[PDB]
Amino acid sequence: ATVLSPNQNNNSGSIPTGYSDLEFSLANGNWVKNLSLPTNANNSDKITIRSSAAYSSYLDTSNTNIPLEVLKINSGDVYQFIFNSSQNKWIAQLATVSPTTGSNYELIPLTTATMQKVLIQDDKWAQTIALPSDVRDGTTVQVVSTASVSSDIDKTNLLFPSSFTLKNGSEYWFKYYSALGKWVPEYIKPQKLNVQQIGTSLAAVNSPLTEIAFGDGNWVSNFTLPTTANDRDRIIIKSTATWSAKINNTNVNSQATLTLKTGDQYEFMYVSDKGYWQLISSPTKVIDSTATIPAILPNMTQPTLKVKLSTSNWQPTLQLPAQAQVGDKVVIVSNASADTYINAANGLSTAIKNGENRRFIYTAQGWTVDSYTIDMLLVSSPEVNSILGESAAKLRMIEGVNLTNLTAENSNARFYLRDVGYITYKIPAATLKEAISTGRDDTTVQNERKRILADGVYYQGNEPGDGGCGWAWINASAYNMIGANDIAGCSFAAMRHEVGHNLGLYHNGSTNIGSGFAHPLGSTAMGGNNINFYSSPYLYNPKYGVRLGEEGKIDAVSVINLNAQKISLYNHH
Amino acid sequence: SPSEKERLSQQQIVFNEVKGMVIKYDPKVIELKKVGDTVKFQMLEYGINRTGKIVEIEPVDQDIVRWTGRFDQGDPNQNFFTITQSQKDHYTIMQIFTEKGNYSAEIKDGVGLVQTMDEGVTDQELHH
Ligand SMILES: [Zn+2]
Repeated sequence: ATVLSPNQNNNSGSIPTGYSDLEFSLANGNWVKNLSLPTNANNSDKITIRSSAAYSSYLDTSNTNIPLEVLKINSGDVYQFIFNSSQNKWIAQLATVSPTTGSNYELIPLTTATMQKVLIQDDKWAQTIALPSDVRDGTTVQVVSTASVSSDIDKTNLLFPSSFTLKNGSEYWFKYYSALGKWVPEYIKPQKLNVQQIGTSLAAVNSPLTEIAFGDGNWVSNFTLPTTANDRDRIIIKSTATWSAKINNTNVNSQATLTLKTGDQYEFMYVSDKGYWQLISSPTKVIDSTATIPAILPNMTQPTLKVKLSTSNWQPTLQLPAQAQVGDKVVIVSNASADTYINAANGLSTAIKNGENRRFIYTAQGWTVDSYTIDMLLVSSPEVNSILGESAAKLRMIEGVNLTNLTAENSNARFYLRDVGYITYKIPAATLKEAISTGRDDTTVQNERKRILADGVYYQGNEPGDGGCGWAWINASAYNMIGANDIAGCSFAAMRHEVGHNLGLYHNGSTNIGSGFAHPLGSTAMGGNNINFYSSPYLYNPKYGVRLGEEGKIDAVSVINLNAQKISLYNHH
Repeated sequence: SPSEKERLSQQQIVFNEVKGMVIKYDPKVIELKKVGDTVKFQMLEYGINRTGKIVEIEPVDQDIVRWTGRFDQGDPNQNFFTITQSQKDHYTIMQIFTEKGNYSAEIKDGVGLVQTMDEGVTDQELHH
């Protein structure tokens, strides 16, 4: 065996090729953060990675057979890979443990190794296997079965009681979160079905992730989801077929147009306490700023349509789709200088202006306004312009606006931010905390606010904050509609947080219903601000399925929707 | 901008490792990318190692251009990334939206900082 290390490898994590049996060791004085395996290699080459360093290392797994994107290497871990020319990948050799009693229930003993494999065979089988609780945080386990008689995993310590059944070919990856005391699914090998095999309906699901393919020669005209499943089971519906198909709305928590066109993909997730399939992913038809926009918008062939008006595709009037289903949404953005009128069959008649985002939703009585435009005045301190640059400072605030509108749109929040003015000015204040106060009376910013009819004002400064880099009045009147962040410690993601305060939201743990949702698998804007959502009991974590709120206790979107229009009318024509 | 034997260099990696994660960045790599070219992100400490393709290049003004792309193996309906870059000030902002998390990158004069969006704001509730 050949022993190598970063100091013996030009202080690089690129494990070199040419060795039939290589051992790459990491230590406290000999360490690198990012590691990778060589692409060029011979068939039976062996590489073993060991680590005794206090700092963790991370391995690129793009040329391996591990479905995870990155491997976390800790002190005491021993990873072994064997190349394979037939597959052109490094095959991992994980510590394997198997059930040994042919009984109905067996607890699986796990070591302290970060990555382990639980493997079920014909001769090593159990009706129900249980993963142990309270193991080292971050422990990742691959559960795989090659047996011909099926088994399943005990659901007590699993994040959700999904259909974790194990047949020949099943593969589930779990990671234990001590903050939750639960094994959380990180990768689920999908059960693939051709719709020609099952027809126009699926009576029941067999695994946590079912993938139904449509194609030419494999196609039906309509498809009905199961009436029931286990909690957080998922169904993905894909099409490569020429001719469209319809996903029936029965058993789904949506009346929208679920038309399955070429290249479309839909994802559904069952919710036990509600008893239906939640629609968590659906296509959006986009007519962008370079494409031609029809005067009469096309009939809905998917749940959402977004139209991007520009100077080169400007249209004087737009007619909302004549045929649609309840829940269908139309989002219109305008970067053209002239206005565009929007009309619907029910008599709805309005206009969209330059820089404005507008969303409409279809109801039983026609199209309906689904968003209110809050005009904002962007103020940048000259100190910030000197550090970032005149153009850069404007760029920083615009990205804050775009992220806020993206977060609001993902949350069904009925508001968009529109910047109607940008001024360079220093609010007289020694601190950011002081600036948020005097900015309400500052003659320079308030005259400009009135001149351009800005519903609110936002300030980007370089003053030190008194215990934090952002400030904003909570549930702000027209007089208090102001928010601020700095550049020292706050990024452009702070705007959607401060504007949330202006809209009436509090941090997680607050007694108010308009508060954030904090969770180790993803926290909303007011409750940690690491996912693009405001909290709501009708929103779910895209990857893990955790409900982002609670009916009557944690619902930020319900408070936003009660204040959005009132704030949008602070300044008007 | 014009040069020889180097303009052909088309690396898929956008930035390189060296509160958050310090990175080095070359603004000339993205400026040589056209609609359809492949772009790669490496944030191994955050568990992100994936590629993507440029789908949209949009001039936002005379000085700022925005690149938009989608990832090859994510969720095609939700995941995407944006690179918005000013030329006059060597300043670039990146929005990387994946199902595993959201990451922002703020770069100035070739050096930048990537962090999870939870690091983007810390503040206290303000009272009267
Ligand atoms: Zn706050």
